[PDB]
Amino acid sequence: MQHNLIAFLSDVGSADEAHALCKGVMYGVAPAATIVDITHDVAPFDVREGALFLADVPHSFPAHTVICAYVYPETGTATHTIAVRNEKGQLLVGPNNGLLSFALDASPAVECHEVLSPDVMNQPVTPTWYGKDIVAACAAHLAAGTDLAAVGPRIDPKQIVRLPYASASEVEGGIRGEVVRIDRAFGNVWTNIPTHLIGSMRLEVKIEALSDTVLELPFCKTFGEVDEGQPLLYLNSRGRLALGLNQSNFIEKWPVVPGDSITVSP
Amino acid sequence: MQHNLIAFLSDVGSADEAHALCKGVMYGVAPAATIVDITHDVAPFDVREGALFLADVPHSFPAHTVICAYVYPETGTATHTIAVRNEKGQLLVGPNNGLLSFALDASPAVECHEVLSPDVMNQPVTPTWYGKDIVAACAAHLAAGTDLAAVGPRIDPKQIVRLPYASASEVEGGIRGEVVRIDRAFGNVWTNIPTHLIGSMRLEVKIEALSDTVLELPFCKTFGEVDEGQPLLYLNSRGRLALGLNQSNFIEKWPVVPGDSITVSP
Amino acid sequence: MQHNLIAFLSDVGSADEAHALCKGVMYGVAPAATIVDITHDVAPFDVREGALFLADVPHSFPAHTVICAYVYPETGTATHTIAVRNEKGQLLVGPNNGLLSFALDASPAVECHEVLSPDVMNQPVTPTWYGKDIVAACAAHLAAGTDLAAVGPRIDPKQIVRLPYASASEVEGGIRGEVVRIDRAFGNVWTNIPTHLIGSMRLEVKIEALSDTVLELPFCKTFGEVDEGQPLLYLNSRGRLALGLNQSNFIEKWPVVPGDSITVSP
Ligand SMILES: Nc1ncnc2c1ncn2[C@@H]1O[C@H](CCl)[C@@H](O)[C@H]1O
Ligand SMILES: Nc1ncnc2c1ncn2[C@@H]1O[C@H](CCl)[C@@H](O)[C@H]1O
Ligand SMILES: Nc1ncnc2c1ncn2[C@@H]1O[C@H](CCl)[C@@H](O)[C@H]1O
Ligand code: MET
Ligand code: MET
Ligand code: MET
Repeated sequence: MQHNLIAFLSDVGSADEAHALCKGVMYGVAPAATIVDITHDVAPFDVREGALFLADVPHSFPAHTVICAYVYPETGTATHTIAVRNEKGQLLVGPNNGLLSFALDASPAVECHEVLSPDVMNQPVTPTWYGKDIVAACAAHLAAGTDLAAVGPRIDPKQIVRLPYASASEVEGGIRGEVVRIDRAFGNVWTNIPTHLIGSMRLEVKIEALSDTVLELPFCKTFGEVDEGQPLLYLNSRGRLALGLNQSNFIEKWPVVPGDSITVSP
Repeated sequence: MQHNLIAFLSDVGSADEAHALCKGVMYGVAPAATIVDITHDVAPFDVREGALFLADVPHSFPAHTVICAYVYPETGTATHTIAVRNEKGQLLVGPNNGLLSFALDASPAVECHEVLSPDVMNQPVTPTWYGKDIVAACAAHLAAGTDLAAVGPRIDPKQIVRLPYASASEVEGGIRGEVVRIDRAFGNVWTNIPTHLIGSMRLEVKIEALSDTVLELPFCKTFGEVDEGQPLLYLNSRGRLALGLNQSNFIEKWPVVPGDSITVSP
Repeated sequence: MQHNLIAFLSDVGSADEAHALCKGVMYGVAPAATIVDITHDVAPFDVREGALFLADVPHSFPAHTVICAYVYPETGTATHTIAVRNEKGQLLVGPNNGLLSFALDASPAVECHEVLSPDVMNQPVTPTWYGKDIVAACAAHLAAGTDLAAVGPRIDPKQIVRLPYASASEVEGGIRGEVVRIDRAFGNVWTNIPTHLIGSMRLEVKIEALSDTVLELPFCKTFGEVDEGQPLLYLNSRGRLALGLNQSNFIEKWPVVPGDSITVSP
């Protein structure tokens, strides 16, 4: 099945030609394809950050999409590239190192194969750039309509490496969660606390590390509901609880990092 | 009318997936469309900077263009999104907060509507991301050929919020103007002084704040007319007067900011 | 001959609209064209860096590609823009200041013309932006199928300015070379030492400036062959010798710059 829309993510940056050579390879194999960047500014080697960036990609993108993604410090070793068809019908290609975990939570694997066949690769294969020669090349082949079965042998979806993600839970108070990611352009803090856990309960937010700092925060539908510069709690596009300042940068005011505990209570 | 070329600007950056999810929504509604980024690195919340970046966009881009732009700290409140047809025939979609002001100076609004109809939106609409769910979604619908009248009710062009812009004027000497923007890649300074005001009159340039600094500058057609490192005055692509150093960075040598007065005389 | 794929490089950055106005001009002249960025974050005025970024572009990109590239501090002077057909069949447009040197090493010029004819330019031509009004505009015309002979007069390939590049040589030991570029996203160091010179000979690497620092390094096929954080020598995608740390940044650990000598011996 043709998938004329390739969505492309990596940790190689857009500041040099590296990412564009990959596209060069892709347009060569799939001249009908539209290539769109997700981002290339995933922090180096950071599989987790890459995986978070891919989470909402299945839902935002149409079914004829190939998600092409690589953050691959394991390039040129035993850790293989995989190719996947999800429940939506989209195709996904990347290293089997956890990168596709959160994309697959959004729309599970129906079929998966290890990418092993040289006919879907860019020959010769450079040991230090599987991203281009295997991931990108295979992604374009699948876009052009190559059968998923031709890429290599079938594997069970549990052979796909998954990244552990902490779930928010009820304590007495009391909801305990953590900082998942930071919306870097604005400095809004994203937690793992979903809509339904807070639905129960101005609220009290404790950020213990550091430094046992408590804030009394209003819950708003949007930023403009508090005065300029003032803090707020809101639910984001993903149904997760978030912290921000109206027209300012929250983490510059409260240097929280991913992993940090967030407790919210009446 | 089909407008297969969507030109896309925001303040969300390109360092994460946010801007690409918007494109995901757009390719879904308009699979025939070509999406090209203007830039996503408008400083956060900075409507003015966004508006300057859009100025030359009507003229540089063909008539079948939809200009899709959002810098929207007012997302999820009473400040609506608007959709506009200009005199060139282009379509423009963005928040009614001043963002489209300078694009509209270049090619005025012929027709404008508030974007209110749910059928041109991405349901459900997230209060904190009108950019994606209203601005991007509506832009794609108009690209695909949706009638502008279906987006919501007509409004008068004066109901479109405009940003004030200072005009350069003749004093005795003597031309008084100000710093509009900085060409950040190179550090060239852009003023609001047009070709015709200086046509009259090496020249003398005073930058009063700060610190009453006077420079004797040659007027050149281009950078290579003075020695490497030396300062010059020239007219830019926009017919505005500019200050630069040949193969160096002017603002790193003279820390001027937008708003600062520039006086030029014989 | 139609060349529907335009690959675009400059030093104007992607942080503002400048690069996108160029694309605006290109889609206008060539509505069938696909425009893909190589990168716009070439350091300002740095022709050499631009030229290195273009090296692998002929080989990575299909034959129907127009390579459109400008780093042009000589804009609006006697240094002309050139247009070139290479041995692969690709077309290249840029300033005659050395920028196309390394792209042309990969696939030599078969035909070259100075770009002089106003009918392949964007009128009126702004002296300070040949990038947009000549380079971009001509690139789109050639993409759309304009004959290369219509752009201006033919010239001999030796009238194309070439940048000098240092070759690695055998000494006694002993191979002497230098730092060519830094893989900035990761901090891997690229040398000019090819596969065949080291084929002869853990190895000893001396980086004399600075500060006569010697390292005993293993030669590996890829990063994961040494422990996390440890240094390695490997051959890259280009058949050049490279230095890196496994999942870390080499130049942050050893502040080498392009030009620096690298000596490798048993
Ligand atoms: N010095 C280094 N150590 C470990 N991994 C590295 C590396 N340089 C690049 N990569 C990794 O090579 C991949 C291309 Cl296949 C990129 O995604 C990047 O993660
Ligand atoms: N903490 C914050 N305060 C005010 N506005 C914010 C914000 N975070 C994002 N936006 C705004 O949300 C818009 C998407 Cl609709 C973006 O353009 C951005 O301007
Ligand atoms: N202050 C300055 N001095 C010398 N060259 C400059 C400059 N500002 C922009 N350019 C040069 O103008 C070109 C567009 Cl034609 C860009 O590629 C850039 O290299
Ligand atoms: C260091 S990863 C693979 C090397 C490739 N040449 C690149 O530019 O990233
Ligand atoms: C903070 S603005 C709207 C939120 C959206 N999730 C984003 O990535 O920007
Ligand atoms: C300074 S180079 C040519 C000027 C052009 N206006 C630009 O944005 O770069």
